[PDB]
Amino acid sequence: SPITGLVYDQRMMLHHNMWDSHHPELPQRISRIFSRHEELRLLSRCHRIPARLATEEELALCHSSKHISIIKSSEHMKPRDLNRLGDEYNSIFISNESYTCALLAAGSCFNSAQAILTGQVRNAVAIVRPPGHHAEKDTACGFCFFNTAALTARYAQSITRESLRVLIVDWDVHHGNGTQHIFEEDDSVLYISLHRYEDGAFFPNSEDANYDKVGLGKGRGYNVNIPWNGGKMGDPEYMAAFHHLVMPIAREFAPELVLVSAGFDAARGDPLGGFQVTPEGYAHLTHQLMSLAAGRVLIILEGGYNLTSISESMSMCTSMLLGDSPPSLDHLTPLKTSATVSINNVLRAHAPFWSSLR
Ligand SMILES: CCCCC(=O)N(CCCC)Cc1ccc(C(=O)NO)cc1
Ligand SMILES: [K+]
Ligand SMILES: [K+]
Ligand SMILES: [Zn+2]
Repeated sequence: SPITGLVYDQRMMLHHNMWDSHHPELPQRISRIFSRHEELRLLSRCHRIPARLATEEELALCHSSKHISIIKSSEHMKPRDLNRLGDEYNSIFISNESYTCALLAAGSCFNSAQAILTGQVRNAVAIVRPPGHHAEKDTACGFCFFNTAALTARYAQSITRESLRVLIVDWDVHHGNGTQHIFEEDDSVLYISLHRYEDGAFFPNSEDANYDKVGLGKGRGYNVNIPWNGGKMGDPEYMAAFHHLVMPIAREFAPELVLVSAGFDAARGDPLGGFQVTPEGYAHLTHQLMSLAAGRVLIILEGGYNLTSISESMSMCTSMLLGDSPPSLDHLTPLKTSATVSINNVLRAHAPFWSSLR
């Protein structure tokens, strides 16, 4: 009988915005998600995995010493220096606890990946903040200090073998620019992101997120960007992108571990997303991914800012991991026109690299 792991530690709530207590990357994101897991009796069904701090050596798997040093130094900064330092980055706020919280998010994911790979659990869910996928080797960005998901891929390889095949599926509504760049030349880590794009008119505002960035060097083919160019994208479009692109390429890659950069800011009612993926939609995406890697799937919270939407949606993913039957989902609504164009563009760009694409 498969076991699902869950990691959550309330200390990650201590990271906060000292100048706008209502900033959407709120401490209560993770406490609300946790409370919903309790209310729905999902937590009791999971094997509880402890949180830990990542070490500086583990952060060096993906991040420069200079970047680690500056964020580490924030732990001891006065408020005015914390405000100045955060303003040096694109969309970062920093408190004295931010470094420790970012370490806890990553270490929680390391312990979860270790639990999966050593067979203590089949799959796992990590209710963590601050998020990770915008963080670059050398810089913080977009509410993210260290790239939790990228680090976890490298940590996984470190405790198994260097060539362990890791799939990172990033379904946060924004492009994980950091994850793409860290693995852009790497054919051991397949990065697939779906994201609102709008010709660069959506954070992180760069053409790096377009469908024609397919990877570099021996990494060519191992970066798959599925960019959306409309709005009100929802279950039909995400289901179709998984059917035509994500699952065929993932099967051809044959990952041994699946990490999900699981932002829930493509969910209904999110001012930072504008999309309408339903909890049932997220369930179906999770369940499709469980078909890979002998079920070795780790779900990692990234963004997502409507407290009710992220709590319902992430709980539905945990329900899928636990083996519950996927809910009824509509399969008949026609796609938005732009979404057919996006999927077609990615298929044409990735035809050279993935023989099973049609
Ligand atoms: C101000 C420009 C319009 C909004 C914007 O671009 N912002 C918001 C700044 C504060 C809300 C930066 C941002 C947005 C989303 C994420 C995220 O959710 N990533 O996964 C990260 C960073
Ligand atoms: K994404
Ligand atoms: K890659
Ligand atoms: Zn996001």
